[PDB]
Amino acid sequence: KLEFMEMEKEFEQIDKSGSWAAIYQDIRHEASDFPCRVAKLPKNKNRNRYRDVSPFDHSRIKLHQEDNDYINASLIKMEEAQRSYILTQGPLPNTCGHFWEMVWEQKSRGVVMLNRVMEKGSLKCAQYWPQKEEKEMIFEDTNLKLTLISEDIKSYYTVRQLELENLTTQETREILHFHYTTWPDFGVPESPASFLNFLFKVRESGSLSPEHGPVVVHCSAGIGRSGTFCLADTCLLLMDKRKDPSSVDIKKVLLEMRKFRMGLIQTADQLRFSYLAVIEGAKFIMG
Ligand SMILES: O=P(O)(O)c1cccc(-c2ccc(C[C@@](Cc3ccc(C(F)(F)P(=O)(O)O)cc3)(c3ccccc3)n3nnc4ccccc43)cc2)c1
Ligand SMILES: [Cl-]
Repeated sequence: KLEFMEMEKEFEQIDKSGSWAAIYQDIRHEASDFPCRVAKLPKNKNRNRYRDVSPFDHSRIKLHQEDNDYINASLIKMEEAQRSYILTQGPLPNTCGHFWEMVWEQKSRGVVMLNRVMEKGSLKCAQYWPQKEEKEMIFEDTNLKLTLISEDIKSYYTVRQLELENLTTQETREILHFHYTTWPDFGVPESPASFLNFLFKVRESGSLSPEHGPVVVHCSAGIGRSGTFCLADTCLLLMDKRKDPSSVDIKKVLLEMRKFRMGLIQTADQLRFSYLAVIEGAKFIMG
């Protein structure tokens, strides 16, 4: 089955004819448009990192808390691939509590962070997890306690073991934190290999299994890097479940995803990268 020699030549083709921008732009202007009335209510202003990025009302995550149920987060549900993800923004100083509250209510087992607390000057994200085992964090508002249990730092990413405790029901759960540290805003990963490696680590940890709630994925705004990550994972699942990998149309898959959250994948290059990553990854799995 040198059927991959076709996908790869197809890639070199698009690459050759410099058609990536066209393909990407076409997707942008075909993407779904849905209302985001809740995100725009005056009371939720300070809960949004960015003015022009909001969760659609139909797929937004609702906090089971009584007061205000809003958080800038979206549930992406892929039927065929049979995987779900929650994409959200880098927590704000006033929303770290809400963030971990969502992780608890949705029963997530993993958190995937693709940005850095500080990016190109000025911290583009709050330090929502403990950096020192001995300095756990307590979130007054949502009444949760979080403790760093251990962490394995590597060259382009860090894996952390955390303990999240609901101080009301006195229950505790182990949350795995996968932080990819070398992915610039509006840029691509250091390399396809690093990316796939980080992704396989997330997969084998079982954090993506249907046993748990959906994995929480975020970057700064929760659309560029987060969209690339999920698009790649989902497309890899489809190439394995389809009797014919070539049948996977990444353009359609992204559009499908864009029905749940606006602007997933922010540059023609990220789209290209996700393609490269999917082919390399498939070749590896089907070995
Ligand atoms: O207007 P539409 O409806 O056609 C539409 C549809 C979909 C997306 C957008 C849409 C797409 C991009 C933006 C850029 C952004 C937020 C944003 C930040 C990082 C990332 C990221 F990619 F790096 P990450 O990886 O973290 O996701 C993605 C988005 C912004 C850009 C640069 C710096 C600060 C803010 N921003 N938000 N509000 C703004 C007001 C004035 C100027 C810039 C603004 C806005 C809307 C617009
Ligand atoms: Cl867009």
